Amino acid sequence: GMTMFLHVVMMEFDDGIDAGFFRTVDEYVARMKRECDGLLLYHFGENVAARSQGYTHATSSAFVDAAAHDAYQVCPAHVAMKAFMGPRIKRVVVYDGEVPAI
Amino acid sequence: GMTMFLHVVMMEFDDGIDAGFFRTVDEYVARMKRECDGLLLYHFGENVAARSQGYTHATSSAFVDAAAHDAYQVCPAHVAMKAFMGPRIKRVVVYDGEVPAI
Ligand SMILES: [Cl-]
Repeated sequence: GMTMFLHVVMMEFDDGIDAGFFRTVDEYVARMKRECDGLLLYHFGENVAARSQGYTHATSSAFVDAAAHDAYQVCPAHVAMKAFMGPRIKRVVVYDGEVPAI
Repeated sequence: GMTMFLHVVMMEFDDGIDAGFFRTVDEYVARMKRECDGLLLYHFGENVAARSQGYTHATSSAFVDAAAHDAYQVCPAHVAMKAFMGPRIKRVVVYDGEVPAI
């Protein structure tokens, strides 16, 4: 298709998180492309920008379209990840939008 | 390559921006896409996320690798783009990261 839907979730976590937290997140990340439809990209990692503003990590994702991102809401890997990460997240900021493919 | 460098700049603009501001943005961006190398994606658009935190627009971009993003930072047409937009930007936050290629 000529476009895709980008969804980027920037996050600042509690200071208590450990390597274990990230190990479990990565396990949810792994389930995601297996389990959700229309997912082109799905990654969780460290923010290396200078002007990160305290947001140290992000989930970055691209879907074939906004409807695939809508369905991702009940993707069980995602419902589960959200429930897992939620209590440890201090702040988030999100960018969603349609962008050219590639 | 297996990975690409993602670069997302979220922005809120000043209340007093002029009527054709976004068209001028698009002009600088177009000139920049003509002149600067190693871009896999570059889009300036509206942020449609509910959790936008008031960051109404973003630039989203992907480069072949970190070196290509490094060359873009110093691309004269990119520098010009920043000189125009900077004074109209009220708030900015940035995500950079290496992510799986699409
Ligand atoms: Cl203006």
